Amino acid sequence: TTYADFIASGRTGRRNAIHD
Amino acid sequence: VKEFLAKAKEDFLKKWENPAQNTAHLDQFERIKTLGTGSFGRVMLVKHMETGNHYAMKILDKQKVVKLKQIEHTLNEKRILQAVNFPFLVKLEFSFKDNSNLYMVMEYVPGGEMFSHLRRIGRFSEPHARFYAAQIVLTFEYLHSLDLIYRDLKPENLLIDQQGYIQVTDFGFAKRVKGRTWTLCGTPEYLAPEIILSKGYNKAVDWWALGVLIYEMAAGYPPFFADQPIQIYEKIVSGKVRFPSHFSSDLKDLLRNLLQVDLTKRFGNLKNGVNDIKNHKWFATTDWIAIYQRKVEAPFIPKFKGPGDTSNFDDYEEEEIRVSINEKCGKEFSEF
Ligand SMILES: N[C@H](COc1cncc2nc(-c3ccncc3)ccc12)Cc1c[nH]c2ccccc12
Repeated sequence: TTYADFIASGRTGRRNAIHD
Repeated sequence: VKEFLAKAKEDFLKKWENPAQNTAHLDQFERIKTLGTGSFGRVMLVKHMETGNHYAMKILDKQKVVKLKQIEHTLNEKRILQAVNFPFLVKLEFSFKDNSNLYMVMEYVPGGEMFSHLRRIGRFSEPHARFYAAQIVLTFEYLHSLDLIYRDLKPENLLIDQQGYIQVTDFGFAKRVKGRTWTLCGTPEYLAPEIILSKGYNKAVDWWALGVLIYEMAAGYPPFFADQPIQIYEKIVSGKVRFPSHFSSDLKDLLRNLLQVDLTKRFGNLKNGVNDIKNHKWFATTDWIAIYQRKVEAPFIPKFKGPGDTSNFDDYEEEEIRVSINEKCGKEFSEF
């Protein structure tokens, strides 16, 4: 399930913003 | 509305032209906890003696700001923030500086981050997602109306006050722009196509980010995610979105038009402005006037157990606030 793939991914935490 | 926004433009404009300064000192507040940390700063839950109130205090390391070339954005943050005012925006009570830091004492939002809730919970019922969207929707109407592009919308940035409403924070990328802008910034997963495809862009990106928010509030995950940024940007500019089974028909609709790569067809940047959003099927059950007046039925009341309680925020290693014996970035921040 997409939901599954999401949790195994290292992007389920507080996502930081991009600068330079 | 029209009658309202105008009044608001004059109010904003007046504050914007002669922005306040040095409205307090660090030693007037009492450190309590670190509600968030990051790049060049951290935000603490602080107590103000004289009145006994609480506030979140964004602390910016002047030198850490200079290194990341954020001087211009930090000035926008304070300037816009003190000049703005709206039922769903964190009030900026105080702001000042010293030899080492920049300070922005905001109103404390005992509820915690939306993000924190949407993850523990998983996803939100459409009625719950829609409740929040609407608010973000009006707020974007307010902002845009003042030639302001928020540029950094994300669950990690929406707080929930006692009544269960949104409190937009982080104006680090807020910028007062009339016309195209190129400053590349924001959080990956919410980046608009234009922004990644370095082609100059306008408010149209605040609506794309909006569509992204809603998707994530209603699905539990972003419509565009992967393990590394490149991967994700590649999904956004691809122009291929995939919706879950439980997304009503209307919703899939509203989303299709917001996550529109074609910005001459993207709901918001169109001829009818923001009404294309307020007058959509998925929003019909919404009474925009009721929302502005905080009289709607909050679908989730984040409850805290007492002023200063912080069980709704995660924990962060407490650090120290040291101010060198010498001024650090004088003229680079002279107008803060
Ligand atoms: N994405 C996050 C930004 O979070 C924030 C930015 N601005 C105001 C904020 N206010 C609060 C806040 C305000 C009032 N009551 C409760 C919480 C929480 C987070 C904020 C984390 C972060 C990344 N880089 C930073 C640099 C400095 C401070 C925070 C961060």
